[PDB]
Amino acid sequence: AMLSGKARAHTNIALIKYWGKANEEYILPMNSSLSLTLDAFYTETTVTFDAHYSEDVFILNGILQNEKQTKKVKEFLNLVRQQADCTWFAKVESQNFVPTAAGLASSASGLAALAGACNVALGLNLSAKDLSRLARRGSGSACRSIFGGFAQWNKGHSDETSFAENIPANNWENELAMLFILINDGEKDVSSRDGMKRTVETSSFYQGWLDNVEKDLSQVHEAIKTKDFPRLGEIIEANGLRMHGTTLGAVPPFTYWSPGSLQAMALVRQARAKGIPCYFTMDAGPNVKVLVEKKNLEALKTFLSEHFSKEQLVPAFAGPGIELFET
Amino acid sequence: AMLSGKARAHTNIALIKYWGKANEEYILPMNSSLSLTLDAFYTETTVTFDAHYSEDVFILNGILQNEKQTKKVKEFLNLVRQQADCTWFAKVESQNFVPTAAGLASSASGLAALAGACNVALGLNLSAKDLSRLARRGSGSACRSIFGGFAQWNKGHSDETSFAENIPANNWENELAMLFILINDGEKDVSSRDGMKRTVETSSFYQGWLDNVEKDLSQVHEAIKTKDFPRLGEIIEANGLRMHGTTLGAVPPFTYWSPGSLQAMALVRQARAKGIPCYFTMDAGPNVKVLVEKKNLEALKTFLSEHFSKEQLVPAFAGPGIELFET
Ligand SMILES: Nc1ncnc2c1ncn2[C@@H]1O[C@H](COP(=O)(O)OP(=O)(O)O)[C@@H](O)[C@H]1O
Ligand SMILES: Nc1ncnc2c1ncn2[C@@H]1O[C@H](COP(=O)(O)OP(=O)(O)O)[C@@H](O)[C@H]1O
Ligand SMILES: C[C@@](O)(CCOP(=O)(O)OP(=O)(O)O)CC(=O)O
Ligand SMILES: C[C@@](O)(CCOP(=O)(O)OP(=O)(O)O)CC(=O)O
Ligand SMILES: [Co+2]
Ligand SMILES: [Co+2]
Ligand SMILES: [Co+2]
Ligand SMILES: [Co+2]
Repeated sequence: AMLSGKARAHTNIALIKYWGKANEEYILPMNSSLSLTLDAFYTETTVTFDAHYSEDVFILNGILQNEKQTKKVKEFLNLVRQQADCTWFAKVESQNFVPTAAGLASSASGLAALAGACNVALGLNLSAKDLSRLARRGSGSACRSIFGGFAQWNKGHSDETSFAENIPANNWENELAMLFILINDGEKDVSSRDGMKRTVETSSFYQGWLDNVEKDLSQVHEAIKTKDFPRLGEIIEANGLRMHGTTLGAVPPFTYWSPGSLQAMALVRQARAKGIPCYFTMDAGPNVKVLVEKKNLEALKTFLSEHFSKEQLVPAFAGPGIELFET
Repeated sequence: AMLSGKARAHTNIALIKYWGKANEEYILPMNSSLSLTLDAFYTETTVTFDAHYSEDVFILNGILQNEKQTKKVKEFLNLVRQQADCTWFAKVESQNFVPTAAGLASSASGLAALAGACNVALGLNLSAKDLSRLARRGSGSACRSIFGGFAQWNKGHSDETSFAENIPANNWENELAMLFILINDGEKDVSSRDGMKRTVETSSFYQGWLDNVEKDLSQVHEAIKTKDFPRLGEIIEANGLRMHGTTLGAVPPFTYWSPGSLQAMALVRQARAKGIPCYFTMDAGPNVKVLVEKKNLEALKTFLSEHFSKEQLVPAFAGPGIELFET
């Protein structure tokens, strides 16, 4: 009386940010978002549901996770057990090939992989669309890691209509790269979930964010259709700066940036000034991601090595959607 | 046929920020502001109007200023010459005891001192209120350096009704201190005037700024009446963060912060956590000012010496209003 399943999902980095939930229970977002799934960082997860288990168990990077660290996995397991009428405790064994809780989207790859493993184990036979909807319930960004390359999370207006899909770009995504500047791989002070809730509920800047996101998304789409790299980069750099601006208007205000974040951002502007087209974005933490055409990646890593070590510059290319495995 | 005059004015640091002009020609602000005039940084300026001069001359720190560097002094001289019907060129000799164009309010002390020197030389016999109105025409923050201690610039609605005045605080200002952390005394990339104009005209966050400034000012006034230091510090720290947030929503966005700015801000929060009540604010540049009660100033300088040198921690106390000199 045992059901098991496995999946691999890659991280994604948001080009147009998701920031703030319209519905906290179902993770319905205030705005639509768009990301690039990457090849460098991924999560591998197996789940086992077994009548003989006596409690839910979460093992991450070979390390048993404590009650606080398991609360959310347990929330996702409860949700999927209701969606199957399954009453069995589960064992979740996951390995993050990506720093955890550091602004490098380990919740995207991690909850996507768990959703996929659960889909397999409980024989749910979900379409990609419906697997995206389930992953959304664990972490918003995870619903986009179901797909490769460019993916859009349509905010919709209900559990049924909020989900992601691939954005065809006539192969453009394979002509691009993202260079991670690792300022700090440690666990961050304010979680993505808590930070965006504080922003929604208290930031005087949040309406400004909302009033600009759809225009940014439209221009990202026009840029894709024309493979206009400077236009893409200007939109996404400003979109990320606008998102981080919102936390300075929260009550109390806060920032995800660290000193090295600003150093890296300024350096990206120097690189542009000195003839390397590239644009930075930051998800919810201190690390800096630099969008750059593949042909300029080595140029950029060398430029940036003047201030960061080899261990701090990690390149990445477009990556695949989720991979399921019956075991 | 020569008229001469001299004045000394001290810098001020805004606790509630002025950010954005409702009228660029007359420097009427979008919101009222409140500052503390300080004893550590000041400007000394002499002006001479003489029928024999052949052009306006501006000498700053013993160095002749070029055309670009004199444009604004020339605008202030033209304005004051119209207000006297004087047709004579002038020589302005000024010494800044304060880094220039670095976010340490050298335009406040400098244009205040020039306004005072011109008042003297042309025998204008201005009330403090009217001298504040004239200094306002050279630099907004300068209209507050006419007064000592706490001073408020009332935005008014016309050249006649926009001016500053002292805020009585039952001696509280003499129980306080401000510690400057000098991250970079160099000349800053974006001027205060250009930065705030870009913000007014393009920032999606500017309305949020406007919608909160009057509430901040009110609470600063209640805190003064009760000498409530924690309440003052929380208001002013959030007000400064909100002001800097507005530039991340500008088009294109920008920041005045440098890496050391964030380091210093984080350290101030550590100091609070470890039992030293103190609060940071930043005017338009990378340097960080820390409001602190006098009794905790040495504690704080020692705490901060773990990461900054002696040359980077400059203390300051409340300072006087403008001093005029007939020569
Ligand atoms: N492999 C995983 N399986 C389950 N939950 C995970 C996994 N990796 C990360 N998480 C969850 O994601 C949280 C981090 O979420 P978030 O604050 O969005 O950070 P990040 O920047 O890593 O995406 C972790 O503390 C944990 O709750
Ligand atoms: N002593 C002075 N006399 C005249 N103008 C001055 C003086 N000191 C500074 N200024 C003017 O102020 C400008 C800096 O203004 P601002 O951008 O507000 O910088 P700050 O942070 O120093 O106040 C200088 O470039 C110059 O135009
Ligand atoms: C700024 C972002 O990186 C925030 C991602 O937040 P999460 O997707 O981690 O949050 P939850 O829905 O609470 O799990 C932008 C993005 O990934 O779209
Ligand atoms: C953020 C501030 O430091 C900006 C001061 O700007 P200025 O008074 O230098 O600007 P102008 O009116 O253009 O001369 C806040 C303040 O001093 O009130
Ligand atoms: Co996340
Ligand atoms: Co993200
Ligand atoms: Co100034
Ligand atoms: Co100022």
